[PDB]
Amino acid sequence: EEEKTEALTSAKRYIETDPANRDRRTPITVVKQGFEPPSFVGWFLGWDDDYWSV
Amino acid sequence: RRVVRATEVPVSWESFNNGDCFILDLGNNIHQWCGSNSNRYERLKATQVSKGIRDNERSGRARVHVSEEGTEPEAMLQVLGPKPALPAGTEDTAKEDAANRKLAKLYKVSNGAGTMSVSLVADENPFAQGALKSEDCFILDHGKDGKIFVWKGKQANTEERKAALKTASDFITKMDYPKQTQVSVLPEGGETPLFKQFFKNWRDPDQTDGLGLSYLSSHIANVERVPFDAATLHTSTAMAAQHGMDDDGTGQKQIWRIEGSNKVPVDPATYGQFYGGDSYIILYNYRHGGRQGQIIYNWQGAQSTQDEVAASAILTAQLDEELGGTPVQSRVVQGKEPAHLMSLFGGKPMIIYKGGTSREGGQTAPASTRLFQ
Amino acid sequence: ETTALVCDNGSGLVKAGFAGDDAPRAVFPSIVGRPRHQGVMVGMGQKDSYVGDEAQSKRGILTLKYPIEHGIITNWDDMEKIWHHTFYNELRVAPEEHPTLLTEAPLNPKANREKMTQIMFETFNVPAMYVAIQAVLSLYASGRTTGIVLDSGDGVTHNVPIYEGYALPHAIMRLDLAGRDLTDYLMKILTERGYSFVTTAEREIVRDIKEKLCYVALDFENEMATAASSSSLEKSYELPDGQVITIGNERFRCPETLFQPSFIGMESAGIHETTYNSIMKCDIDIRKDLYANNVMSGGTTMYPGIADRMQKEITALAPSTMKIKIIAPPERKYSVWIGGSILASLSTFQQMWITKQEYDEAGPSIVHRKCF
Amino acid sequence: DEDETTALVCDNGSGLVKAGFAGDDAPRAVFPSIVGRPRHQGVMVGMGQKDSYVGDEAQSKRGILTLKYPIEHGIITNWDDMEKIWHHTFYNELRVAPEEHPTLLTEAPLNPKANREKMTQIMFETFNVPAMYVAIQAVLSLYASGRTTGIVLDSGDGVTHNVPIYEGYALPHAIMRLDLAGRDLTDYLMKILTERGYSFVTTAEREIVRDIKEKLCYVALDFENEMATAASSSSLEKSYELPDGQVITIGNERFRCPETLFQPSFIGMESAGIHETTYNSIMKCDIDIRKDLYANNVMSGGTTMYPGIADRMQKEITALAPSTMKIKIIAPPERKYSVWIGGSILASLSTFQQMWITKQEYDEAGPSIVHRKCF
Amino acid sequence: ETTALVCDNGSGLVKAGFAGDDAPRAVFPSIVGRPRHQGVMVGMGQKDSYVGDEAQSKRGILTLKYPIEHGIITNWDDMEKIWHHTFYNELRVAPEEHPTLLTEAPLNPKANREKMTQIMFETFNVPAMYVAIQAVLSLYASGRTTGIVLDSGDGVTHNVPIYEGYALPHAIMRLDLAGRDLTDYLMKILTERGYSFVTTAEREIVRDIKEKLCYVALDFENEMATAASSSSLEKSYELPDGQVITIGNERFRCPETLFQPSFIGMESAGIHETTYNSIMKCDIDIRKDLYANNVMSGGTTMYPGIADRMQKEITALAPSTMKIKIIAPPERKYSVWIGGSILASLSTFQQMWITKQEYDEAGPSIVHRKCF
Ligand SMILES: Nc1ncnc2c1ncn2[C@@H]1O[C@H](COP(=O)(O)OP(=O)(O)OP(=O)(O)O)[C@@H](O)[C@H]1O
Ligand SMILES: Nc1ncnc2c1ncn2[C@@H]1O[C@H](COP(=O)(O)OP(=O)(O)O)[C@@H](O)[C@H]1O
Ligand SMILES: Nc1ncnc2c1ncn2[C@@H]1O[C@H](COP(=O)(O)OP(=O)(O)O)[C@@H](O)[C@H]1O
Ligand SMILES: [Ca+2]
Ligand SMILES: [Ca+2]
Ligand SMILES: [Ca+2]
Ligand SMILES: [Ca+2]
Ligand SMILES: [Ca+2]
Ligand SMILES: [Ca+2]
Ligand SMILES: [Ca+2]
Repeated sequence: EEEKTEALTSAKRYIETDPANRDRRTPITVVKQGFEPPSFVGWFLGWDDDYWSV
Repeated sequence: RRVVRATEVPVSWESFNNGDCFILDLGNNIHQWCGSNSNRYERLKATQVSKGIRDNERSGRARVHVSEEGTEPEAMLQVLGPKPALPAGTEDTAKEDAANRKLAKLYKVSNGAGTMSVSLVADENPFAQGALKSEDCFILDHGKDGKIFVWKGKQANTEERKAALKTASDFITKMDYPKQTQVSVLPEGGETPLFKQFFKNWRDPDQTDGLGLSYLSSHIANVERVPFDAATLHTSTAMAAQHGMDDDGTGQKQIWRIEGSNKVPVDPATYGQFYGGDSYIILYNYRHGGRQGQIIYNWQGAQSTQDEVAASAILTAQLDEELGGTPVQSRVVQGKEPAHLMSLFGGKPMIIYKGGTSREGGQTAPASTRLFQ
Repeated sequence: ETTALVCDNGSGLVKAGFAGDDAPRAVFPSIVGRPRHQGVMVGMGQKDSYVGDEAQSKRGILTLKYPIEHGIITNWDDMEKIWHHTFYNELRVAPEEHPTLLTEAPLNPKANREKMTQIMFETFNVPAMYVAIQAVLSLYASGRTTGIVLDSGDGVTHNVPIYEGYALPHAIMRLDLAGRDLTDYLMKILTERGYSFVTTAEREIVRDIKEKLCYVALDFENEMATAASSSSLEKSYELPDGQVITIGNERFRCPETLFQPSFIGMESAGIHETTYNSIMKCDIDIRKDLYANNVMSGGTTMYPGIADRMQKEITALAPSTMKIKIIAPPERKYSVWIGGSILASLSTFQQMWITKQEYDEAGPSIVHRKCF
Repeated sequence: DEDETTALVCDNGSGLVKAGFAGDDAPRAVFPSIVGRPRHQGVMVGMGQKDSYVGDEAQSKRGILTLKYPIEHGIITNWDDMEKIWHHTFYNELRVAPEEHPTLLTEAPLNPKANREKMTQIMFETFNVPAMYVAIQAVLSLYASGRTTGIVLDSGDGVTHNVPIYEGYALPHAIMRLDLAGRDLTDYLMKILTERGYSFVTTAEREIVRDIKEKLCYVALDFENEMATAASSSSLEKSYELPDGQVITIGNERFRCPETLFQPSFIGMESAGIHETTYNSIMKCDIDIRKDLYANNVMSGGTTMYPGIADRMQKEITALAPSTMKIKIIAPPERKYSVWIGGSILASLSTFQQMWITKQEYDEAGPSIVHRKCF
Repeated sequence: ETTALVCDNGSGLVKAGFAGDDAPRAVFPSIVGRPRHQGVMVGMGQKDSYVGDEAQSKRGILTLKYPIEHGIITNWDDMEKIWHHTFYNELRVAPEEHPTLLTEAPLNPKANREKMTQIMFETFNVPAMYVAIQAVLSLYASGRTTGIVLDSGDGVTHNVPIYEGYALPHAIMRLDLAGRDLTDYLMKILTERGYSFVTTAEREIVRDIKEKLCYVALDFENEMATAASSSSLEKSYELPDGQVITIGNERFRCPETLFQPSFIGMESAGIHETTYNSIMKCDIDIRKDLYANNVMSGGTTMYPGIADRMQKEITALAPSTMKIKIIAPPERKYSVWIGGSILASLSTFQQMWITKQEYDEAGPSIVHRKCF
């Protein structure tokens, strides 16, 4: 969980420190394993739903 | 008994007794002989003086032997002769502790008062190591067996040193010492361990106090807890790219697929049409003028099993060695191809099918309805 | 048409089977057990020596001897008993019509190599044989050809860097510290809690305790402070006579001899310094992929947390621009056998076989020239 | 020289307690460490019938007592009886108050840790000593001989241990411990006396068999020739008188009993003998220091007091070692008390006063100070 | 009136003594040993750091470190321990009374020279000091003013051309293999006979084996053929614990790393053609006497047969219109000290000292303008 929280802070600091200025209120959305929205999934070439499930 | 001391005695069997301990020094070999009636403290002093003669006078270029009655080596019997009967030994009383207490006279030589001064520091040993001041020159006179030590300080003047040597030479003829008396000149940090025995608890500067600690010669990671800064991510985007793959990839290539335990060539109408559950080897020849050259790529599908990828690696190494070792290899998995490998087919896409060959099922039939991304 | 045999003879275990298969058929410990008590009941089934799992099942009344001590073979009659047991009793096959692939640790004395030939063509009369390096078989079993292999079993622990499918002989390093030494160290440090283990059967029990209840701490001093401050790390084990023992900090002190060899009194450095100096003795251009392909093999690399600790120690030693990937497959206990099984089953392999004819015209020196 | 001290040295071994003052040449109080309790019905009221007897007065009344050793193979098991023996040796033997004397204690290597914390706790809380220290017995045995380099085989009543020391530095990885000593030899002699028909079962009979072992047993130079000599003739038989006047005769049992030290398979132990234990202790030391460890074999403890054990020890190590090396074995006649003599040396050394575990260090650090200060 | 001191600081063997002597008074190895176990017998002379030949005596219970590696001082505090042991324990003199001559490696960095000057004048308080070069003192001890010097000790091998009594910096060439790497290669090639030498304590044993039993073969292939066929060159050595090892073809294979660096995986050139590469970098007119004066210096020139092999290898690839002669004095392991002892005792050297007051109003920078 400390990986999760300090990764949230690191993702925020990665947003403000980019050279091309972007929107400071760029939203951080937490995604769980096995429950992914299609917005996350659509960037992956060849998603398998039953990859992690044995 | 309490104040144990060493005294030089002439080298003969008649000088030996059974109630003391003896050290026979023969250069590179030192023999320690312990009497049967000798006690604990003079055995410990014999060990200490023998290790001092080894490690300080000879700098470790010696070997110390410890012996008792009946176990004398050939060296002691060769030097001293055949062994007579020993004339026993007196019990260790307190009068010879007082005799050992009166053996040395520590004198001072100093021009700190503006004039010549030879004065008595002490006549009662064990002396104090702190009494040896670093700005003066001291004299120890154990001249009964013929030893006079001139100890020089680091911050002593030259005329103090010459006066100390002159006074030590003057001690020869005044008190009527015998005509073999050695005047040993000793600087700070270079003291003879026959000089050291008259001092209460001599301390070398790099001694071990207590049990001590090991050095261990090897250490594990003890990195400090730094917070990580994320601005190094999008900045400093270093990249190496390719080193010799400058061609656009028309070339002349051969593609093999591994089935079971053997590779076969694929059909030449089907270059960029791979199976996801198979393993492939691609040999590629440079037509480019950069000294020609050959590339062997080892492509491994994601659905491919362990036997196929292991056989692909072994056949890749065998194909490298049977061409003389001139080509260089590049392991590649599905999804992680370089830009040069995608350019081998000449503007064609890489078609990846589903399924493949196996040792027990062979080639899988394709599905009726197929979807491609 | 004849199926070749693959027989990985380790210091602690023997993994034997047929080429082309995915798993070894016979896995059994390489011990020879002999009776030490007086037999009073006549007839029955008393034998002069017991080999393998039969010696494990009767180990209360047997003294147990390992033929292999720190990689080299000390007893050859017992090793012949091991080979006879794995041919005739385990695989139940006649070895005079099957070529046999054998494995060997690198920087071994040369006198073993012809001697392993000297039994195989004279007693069992194999048609062909081959000797392969264990590390290149482990690297082949991962599907890789360039990388560094840390092979750590029961006898030795060696780092081998391999480039283009050939090991570099000027950078192979050997460390005589493996699972038997960790077992002996765990026997030493279990006396602190009052448990005495001196018998070879008790050595087998402590080896089982080491397999079930040991792990590598990510940092040693903080874990020692945690074990001192509470009792959350304590675990219980049941001895076969029903006695229950409890171990605390000794769970993680026994793998730490891998990273700090001074616990058992060795001046030599740990496995991470051994990997770093093995990488540093290679050429400058090929150091990039040696750090990125760092596979692990053997049963001694099966502790929890060994890969994270190894990446932590290598990362502190390497330059920060380098990328470190410690590769720990779940099948790494049998990776030597899998690489040998795939390598023996190939159709292009049947000319590197050292057959009978060149052996008995060349003598016991053909193995030094055909097996590189 | 060395400065005067008022310390106490108490070698509390498995069989005997040897207590005395530091600086003396001999321990003042030597007595067996047993606690005796009566097992019969007391019908005569009066005359001070105690509930428990400790030390030499338990030996005088051993017929009507059951005797217990609190120390078994070096480990203290019954702490109440150990506290009783410590109270007896402080108050009834040395006749001193422990509040103004530092105490030096002895211990075998490779004991459990809890023995060391409980020794710390009963010395500091019950007796209120101002200082305390525990030391390894073989280090003291090498102190008594006057040497620095050597391997020490110390064999008492419960523990037989080999410790190698080069210069002042010990090698902990090469230390060997074997639970084969005078207890096991006494029990084996109790077993093999049944071959002649003499049955000894009780604890007082065990003390009688221990006296027989001390007064009659010896180590044969070679076993099989001595068996043939004992079988052929009757010159090796010797007699002993029991305290009720019965006379027994023993033959080969004189030398079969200490042979268990060289062949532990007589009592079912698969471990090797003391010669192989010494040889494998030398082999785990690295290659540069074997030559000095061969020539400085030091034997200490009461179990090393058989006649002929040094010659047999010489022959077996000479057989095991290569022929170019010279093997010398140091067996002083005072080796029964050499642990106490080395404790008397070490407590009086001027370097040692900065290593006492004081009272305030124990008060701030608990009983776990002993593993950071001692060894 | 006072006598100067000469101290040649080798990378593995330091030499010291008084000026005007035909031999160094003290030869002892430049090591610093530290204990690796705990000293439980207190009050019996345990030290935290054993320096020099004393550390060679009790080398089993110590870890050894070399303060000078590859001819250059790296660890400075240990070098102060070496110098303190040299002055106070070994030579038994006060440094305040005696001037001191030191020797340095060719192409020494300037900061090491300044730091040598600073610890020489501050810590020990010498009244005078001078720094010289290894190879020019070797050439002066040979009685020449022009020649090539092959100085090969324990750390590095230097080829230094000297013309008119001064070196040529553009042609001084450094080859980084010496007796340390020969010792390490001998530990490598004794493993096939079954002997293992891993720690720094028994590296000295392998160094003694290399010194007592090694030779340079005049031709390598026929020597290997006769070693393979017969057994007339196999000889035994007695390890100091009593075991006896035997060595065969490894007796001559271990000096051959100097002529073939590929035996240890080093891609550089052998010792014979790097002298050719140095002498081609010199001017065309001065090569006639430079070829004729082939001075060999250092301890690893003391193999038997190295001079004849060097004569053959230079004569093979130099042109046939000139004569090659190799000189090898019997005192060539002490020749730097002999040149320093001649240099310090001259009647023109008292003005070339760096006195204390010149360092006082000059700082640690006058060493460049005077030692030149
Ligand atoms: N007879 C010999 N045969 C072979 N090697 C020898 C012999 N005598 C000495 N050596 C080796 O020579 C080296 C020491 O030589 P030398 O004292 O000239 O070198 P150094 O001054 O310490 O080194 P460097 O000049 O590189 O700093 C050691 O490696 C030693 O093993
Ligand atoms: N789960 C485990 N955890 C820790 N160690 C293990 C585990 N399984 C096996 N080992 C160790 O691995 C060693 C054998 O490893 P392996 O290399 O497979 O056999 P060999 O060494 O005979 O080739 C044994 O000594 C055993 O102690
Ligand atoms: N003369 C002797 N011969 C053989 N054994 C002896 C002799 N004297 C004492 N012993 C044995 O020594 C053992 C105890 O010796 P010691 O080490 O002094 O006591 P502890 O073991 O209590 O320290 C006793 O068990 C006794 O059997
Ligand atoms: Ca006396
Ligand atoms: Ca003065
Ligand atoms: Ca497939
Ligand atoms: Ca290639
Ligand atoms: Ca293995
Ligand atoms: Ca004892
Ligand atoms: Ca030199």
